[PDB]
Amino acid sequence: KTVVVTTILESPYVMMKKNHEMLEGNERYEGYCVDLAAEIAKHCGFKYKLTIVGDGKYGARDADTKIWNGMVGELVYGKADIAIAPLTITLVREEVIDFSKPFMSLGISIMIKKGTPIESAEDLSKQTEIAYGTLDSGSTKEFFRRSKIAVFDKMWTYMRSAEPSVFVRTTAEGVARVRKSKGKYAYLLESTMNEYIEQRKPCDTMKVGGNLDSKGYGIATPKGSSLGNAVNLAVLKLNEQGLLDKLKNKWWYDKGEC
Amino acid sequence: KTVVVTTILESPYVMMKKNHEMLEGNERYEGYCVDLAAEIAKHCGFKYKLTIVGDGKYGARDADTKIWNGMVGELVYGKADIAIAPLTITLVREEVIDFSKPFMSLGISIMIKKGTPIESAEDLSKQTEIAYGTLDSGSTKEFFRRSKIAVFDKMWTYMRSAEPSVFVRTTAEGVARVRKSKGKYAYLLESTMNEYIEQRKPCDTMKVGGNLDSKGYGIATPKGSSLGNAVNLAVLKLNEQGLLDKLKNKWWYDKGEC
Ligand SMILES: N#Cc1cc2c(cc1[N+](=O)[O-])=NC(=O)C(=O)N=2
Ligand SMILES: N#Cc1cc2c(cc1[N+](=O)[O-])=NC(=O)C(=O)N=2
Repeated sequence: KTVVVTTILESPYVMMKKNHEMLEGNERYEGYCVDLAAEIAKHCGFKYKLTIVGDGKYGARDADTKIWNGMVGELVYGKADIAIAPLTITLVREEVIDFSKPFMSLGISIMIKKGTPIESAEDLSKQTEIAYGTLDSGSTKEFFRRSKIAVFDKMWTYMRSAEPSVFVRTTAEGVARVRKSKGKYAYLLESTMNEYIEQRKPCDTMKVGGNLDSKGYGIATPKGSSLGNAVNLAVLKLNEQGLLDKLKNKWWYDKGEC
Repeated sequence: KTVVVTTILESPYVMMKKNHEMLEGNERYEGYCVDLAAEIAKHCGFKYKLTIVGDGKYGARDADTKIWNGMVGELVYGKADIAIAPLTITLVREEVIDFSKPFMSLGISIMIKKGTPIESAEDLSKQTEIAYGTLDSGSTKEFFRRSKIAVFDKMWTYMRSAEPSVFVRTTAEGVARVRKSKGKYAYLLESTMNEYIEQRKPCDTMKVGGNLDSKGYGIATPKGSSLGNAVNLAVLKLNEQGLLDKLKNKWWYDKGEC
């Protein structure tokens, strides 16, 4: 059977090709996860159809309705067979779906406009002159919200109550706020996206300091799926062959503009 | 049943207490993995006995007998229920045992004696004045053996023919060779051990360059074990509570000597 692959439009993982209107099927897409999907399918020996997740989300469970959204939702309600995307391995997601070993490692990091006198999450917590925030929804905001660590707790206390508001609705908006605030706004996001934007024009952004936590992106399958075991081994095979580092280098640095 | 935990004497994961001769059972030992073992057992709700692996090895399929040695061997042949140690997640081990998601992320780094005019792997590859090698077996040597990357291919071509020999049989031997060779020997090893030794007296070593690859240590159980699922969730939970980072900070930097 043709395996249904759910994925998300996030650069440079899955992007629409220049002339995607002319093309059909899996040819419409390109990127890290498009290249990874091809390798995973070749190792496990299956045909696959790429599909973009309906609501354009990763996967979170609502506190009211209890309904899963995003790609996690698409796996648990049987709308897709496998999730090949930068989907963060988390406790609450691992309870409902299975993750492969991480194909990429990452952390929460600090994005600054070049020239900003900040280097550390400690620095940001000790001042206010430079504003800092996260995305208005999802993983990074939840990290600071639930953190019991002193310094991240002090940063959440500030961000809860900052005037003007410091949260942004999209990544693009967070990046634009950093670029246009003349070094007075710092943006907290996934280290992988931070280092990608650092390679985009007009090269005015910079990743600084060490990561605040340690996470991994994994490929997701449903509980008891017949693909889980082979997919897990494929990821390790591809890591030891050096293809995951070669794949990252291609989409982050070879196609880099800085 | 009392869960049999296999582990290895490797600092600072498992170490003999100053007066272990007086103490019995699990009280003889201390370290990162000792503390982690207590946390995993508390979350999963089992009693446990810490046992040091008889042959003092991590685990590899013997060349002649094809029999697994070390901690991997103790899980595969039914001697142990769980391995709590810095056991590198690799394809060949994953084919015979089950791994939790990584509790620690790391890679290959460079150890130099302070003073050595080396800052990266590229610097190393451009010269033949200062010798450099790896452990005589395991993941670090394999990476260089397989690598298609020009710089690492050039480093392997040098290493595999170097005179005198640049490979060492133990970590203690590699570390000692750096300390006794007066800036003429650099040692390639796992980043975690590198940064541990940097905090050890007499404080004459330094970690330089970014990581050359990336891998992880996992908690391991036998295939189809009922303990695997809960242990995996435990590791993720402890990472999200910030405990794995506090344990890292405790044994590396809080107890540091430099
Ligand atoms: N890249 C990336 C990202 C990957 C993400 C993400 C946010 C971002 N991001 O916008 O930076 N949130 C998630 O909950 C997730 O599973 N994976
Ligand atoms: N720490 C550590 C280490 C952990 C290791 C290791 C070597 C080292 N080392 O001494 O550098 N070899 C392995 O095969 C392994 O599974 N885990």
